Amino acid sequence: PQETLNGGITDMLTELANFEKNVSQAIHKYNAYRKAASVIAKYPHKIKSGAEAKKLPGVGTKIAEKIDEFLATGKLRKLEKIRQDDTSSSINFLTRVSGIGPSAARKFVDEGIKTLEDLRKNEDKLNHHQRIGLKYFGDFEKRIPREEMLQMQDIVLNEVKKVDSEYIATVCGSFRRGAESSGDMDVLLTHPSFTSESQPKLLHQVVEQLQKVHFITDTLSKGETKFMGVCQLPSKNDEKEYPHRRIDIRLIPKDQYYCGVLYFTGSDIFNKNMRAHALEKGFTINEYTIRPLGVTGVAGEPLPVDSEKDIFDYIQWKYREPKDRSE
DNA sequence: CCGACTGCGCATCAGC
DNA sequence: GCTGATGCGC
DNA sequence: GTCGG
Ligand SMILES: Nc1ncnc2c1ncn2[C@H]1C[C@H](O)[C@@H](COP(=O)(O)OP(=O)(O)C(Cl)(Cl)P(=O)(O)O)O1
Ligand SMILES: [Mg+2]
Ligand code: NA
Ligand code: NA
Ligand code: NA
Repeated sequence: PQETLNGGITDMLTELANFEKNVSQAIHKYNAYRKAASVIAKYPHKIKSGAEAKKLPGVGTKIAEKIDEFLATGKLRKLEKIRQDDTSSSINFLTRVSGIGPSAARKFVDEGIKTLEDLRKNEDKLNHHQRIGLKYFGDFEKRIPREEMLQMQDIVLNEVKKVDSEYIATVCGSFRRGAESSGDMDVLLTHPSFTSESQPKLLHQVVEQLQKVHFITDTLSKGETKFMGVCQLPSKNDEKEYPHRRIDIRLIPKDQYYCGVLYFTGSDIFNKNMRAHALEKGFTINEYTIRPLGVTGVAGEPLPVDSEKDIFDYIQWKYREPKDRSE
């Protein structure tokens, strides 16, 4: 695991993953490419043959021969064809706009709309999310210094307590994994009257306060238990203005905080691997519970697990501190 | 051969 | 008006 | 695409 050790191969595989997910709409081939890329990135030798990478789990016949052509030529003809393709590469660029998924991108590129500027000229064709994602295209691709994360944590934690002092609020994602910067802010919220009982306005009246102090600036999706939006650091003096940042708030049964904070921590590829091999041991994890798989695919009742892990040694795994879960 | 593949809330689409 | 499906991004 | 029934 030393980045440049096989970065060429994993670059190519990540670039293929993206083409599959954005252009072919083959979310399974995408996941397969992402899994081959990940395992190879952890592998502690430099691959010199597709047959050597083939021994790894998740590398198969087709990827092995893509490794050989890459090794032998420096290039992948499929990739270089794909990158040169004005329709494929437009669709790929469009999906970088929050809210423009792969189906939207195709529909836009089909009707001639290929650039951000094409998009601005056609805002009637855009739902609410897409205009916001287009409004803030550059900002949403910037990183958030951990120091700005902490200032965002102050505002969130301050304004949350102002509403109701038995709210707990927990900033998860890469932040809680110690990351020196983050892509967005992930806030986990629990309140004692949300368990198996309930009154469901707990999220709304927290969003509203954060809007009232002008921290939250836009709304991408808002529900009973999940808010997705935009939020900005207040600025001072004649300062440059901070960028607009993506924030999600997720409100979990307090009874199920542990599964919630594990999922939201996560990382995302780490969750995919932990759940996948929770399956191998006949358990299923989600943000809520951990359940056994009975004779075949059961659930019925889960245990209200009491510890910050146990989730973790139920699946015969040695505890990975959040620093060690960006994997 | 063939199907499973990590898991899910909200917005919007499809349809009655 | 409703229910149920799909796209989308966690 | 890969893996396993
Ligand atoms: N497909 C998924 N499956 C399971 N869990 C997921 C998935 N996607 C997201 N999560 C969980 C896990 C994920 O950790 C959490 C927050 O999602 P972010 O997209 O913000 O992930 P991140 O780690 O914060 C990041 Cl490295 Cl992208 P940053 O934006 O900080 O740079 O939601
Ligand atoms: Mg994050
Ligand atoms: Na193998
Ligand atoms: Na997008
Ligand atoms: Na997020």
